Amino acid sequence: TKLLVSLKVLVIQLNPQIGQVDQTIKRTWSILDKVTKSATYVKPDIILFPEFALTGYSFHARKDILPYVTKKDEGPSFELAKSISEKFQCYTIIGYPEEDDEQKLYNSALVVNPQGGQIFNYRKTFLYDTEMNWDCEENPEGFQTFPMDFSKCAKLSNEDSYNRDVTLKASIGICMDLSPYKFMAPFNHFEFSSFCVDNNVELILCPMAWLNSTSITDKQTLHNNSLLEAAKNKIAFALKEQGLPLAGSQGIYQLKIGDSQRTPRVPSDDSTSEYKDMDEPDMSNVNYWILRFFPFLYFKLRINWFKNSSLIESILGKTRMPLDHEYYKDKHKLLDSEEVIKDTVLEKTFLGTSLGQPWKFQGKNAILVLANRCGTEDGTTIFAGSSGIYKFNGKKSLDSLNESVELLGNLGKGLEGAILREVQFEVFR
Repeated sequence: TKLLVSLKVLVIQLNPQIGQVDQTIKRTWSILDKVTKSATYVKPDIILFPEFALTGYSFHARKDILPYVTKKDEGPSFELAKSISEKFQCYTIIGYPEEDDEQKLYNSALVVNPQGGQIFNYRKTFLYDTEMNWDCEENPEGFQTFPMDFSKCAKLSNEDSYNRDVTLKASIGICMDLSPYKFMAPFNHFEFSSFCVDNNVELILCPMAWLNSTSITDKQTLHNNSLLEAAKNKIAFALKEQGLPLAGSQGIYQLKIGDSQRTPRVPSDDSTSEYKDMDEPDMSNVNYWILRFFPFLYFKLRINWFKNSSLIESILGKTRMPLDHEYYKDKHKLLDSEEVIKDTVLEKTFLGTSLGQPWKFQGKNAILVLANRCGTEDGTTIFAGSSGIYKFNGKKSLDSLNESVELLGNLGKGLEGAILREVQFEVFR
């Protein structure tokens, strides 16, 4: 029934800029070379890249992004992922701009197996403001799940070596997917992480292009020629004081290969959002990210929610996706009916509580992998970097101080690089 798993996870962090695709690919191979020659190197089972890993992110018009979109099985991103997976006998996931046969555009992440074949293609479900510039499409399928077959990565309790295979249940969420829909939905919906708990996902993968707080996100301040020129000054000063060009760091690689140094548990304040110390993570965003996975976190007040049955209506009333989403446009889908209660309903959760248990994830394990880009674009937007690997142990605050999540390691906020962690956990079969 119980099956211990050992998994080796490699995350790549990049600073891509528009019109530098070949230079970005070359720096990638440069990083991978330094990983192999590391003192404590081990062959990874899986490798994760950020959102739009090779192309840059801030496209202003459809005509600007068109020179870089590709098919899911064609182009520089696919060929790079194919070359990498065949060389390491591993899974590789990379974010890229996609075009289909009907000339429609998506923000996507493709999956390539250890045999060099593309087994999956996920499309972004919750869109960001920038996507509207080139008329990006929402995923018609909403959030999705897929299996991943790992070889010789598991063992029984009394066994001594990992000589057993294991198929894990995985899911990909891209950047905005972790946020409330359109920044208008209720915060406590936790759409993506709820989906992951409901469907019993064991491995969560998140390519990202997530912003540091000092970024300029104001409609009034970005459209006024006088306000914007004055607004950029702060950002321009922030990077000059770090001894970096406005576009941020490139070609100087931070490596954390095989070490077991874990990220310190720290609360958020008015200092943790500052763009300083490029080799250290943005702990404001790290705390925020953990918060968006609330259903996986231990919370004392759940027992009161369960005993008082104050969430039954929410659990039963909750739909699979937001009603105005692409999901229902072309989908299509109660205590009063004569229909019976299906297994699906008993798997449903809200705020981590199900109909049968106060905390559904209690006693389970799951691994979270975030690959976020670094650097800067347009002199207005600062990406937060800080890629990392996390473990939800499911044992008995709303940040990194919560010991039901383990912070296995993070990269810094401002440097390109890579981190490898050998992750141990357990599943039930």
